[PDB]
Amino acid sequence: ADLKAFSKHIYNAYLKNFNMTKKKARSILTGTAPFVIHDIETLWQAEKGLVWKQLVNGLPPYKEISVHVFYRCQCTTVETVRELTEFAKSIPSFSSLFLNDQVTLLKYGVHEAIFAMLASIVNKDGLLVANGSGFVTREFLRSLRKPFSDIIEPKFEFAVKFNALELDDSDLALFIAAIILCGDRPGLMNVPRVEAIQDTILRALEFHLQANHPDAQYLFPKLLQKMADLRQLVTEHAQMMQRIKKTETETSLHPLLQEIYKDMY
Ligand SMILES: CC(C)N(Cc1ccccc1OCCCCCC(=O)O)C(=O)c1ccc(-c2ccccc2)cc1
Ligand SMILES: CCCCCCCO[C@@H]1O[C@H](CO)[C@@H](O)[C@H](O)[C@H]1O
Ligand SMILES: [K+]
Repeated sequence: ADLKAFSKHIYNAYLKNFNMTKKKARSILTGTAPFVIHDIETLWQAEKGLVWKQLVNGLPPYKEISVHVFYRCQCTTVETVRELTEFAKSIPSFSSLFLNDQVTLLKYGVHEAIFAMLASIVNKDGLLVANGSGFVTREFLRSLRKPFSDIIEPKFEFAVKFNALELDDSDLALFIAAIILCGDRPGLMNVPRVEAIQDTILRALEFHLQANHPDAQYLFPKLLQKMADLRQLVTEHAQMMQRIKKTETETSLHPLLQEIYKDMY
């Protein structure tokens, strides 16, 4: 396996399938400036004035700001699952797995990948929304009522720390691939094949980081630990979502996410 060619293929698949990259996000977040959403009035103005991928008339009828924000979060989550599915399938070895193992890997991997990619659009003060045309403040998200504020803040804590590693998109492409191709997922049929693919991706990641981050201390083992950390982040996330299902019975949960969280514990 030619690791340079492998890494380049997975980088190109990443650029092909994720419109918002860390490079683009950073060029916005550091200077057409985003519209800042920090309260009800600015959220309303942003719904009227910004271009959103999911049109608002498709979301459930507005009841309160915290639930509307949750629905916008769900929208973006589902859209990123679509992109991650196409990204994964752009990897030949992955598409060679039977479709049931592909689904198992995505089921248990997409939220780990999502929360790693989130750092790309985050800084300590907020995150980009609406394809970079809006910026929602972290203090506004903290202001939402429980339990919605509580499901947001841990992701910021993880993301700010993750951004201290200063990965670029070419690194992230391999890191995300390694998260999806994980031999540890429950119910996987061809564990040895998945473990073998994962191992090739990890070898490509170390090779790539050597070339791309020649001065970095311990970056490869630091990223292996981040993979473990993301497992814990998603465990806690799923536990919170299952609680929302029990205590917020009026709040809609997208059926795809329902399927994803079925049988998690
Ligand atoms: C996909 C990433 C992760 N998110 C969501 C997100 C970011 C950080 C922390 C938590 C988040 O979502 C937690 C709940 C997810 C439930 C879906 C589920 O997993 O079941 C986003 O990119 C995002 C999208 C839209 C907004 C938004 C907020 C106010 C007004 C307009 C838009 C904010 C964020
Ligand atoms: C779009 C990629 C992400 C797919 C995530 C959803 C996977 O859900 C699972 O789908 C299977 C049917 O395939 C069922 O057998 C399982 O009960 C269910 O848990
Ligand atoms: K940051």
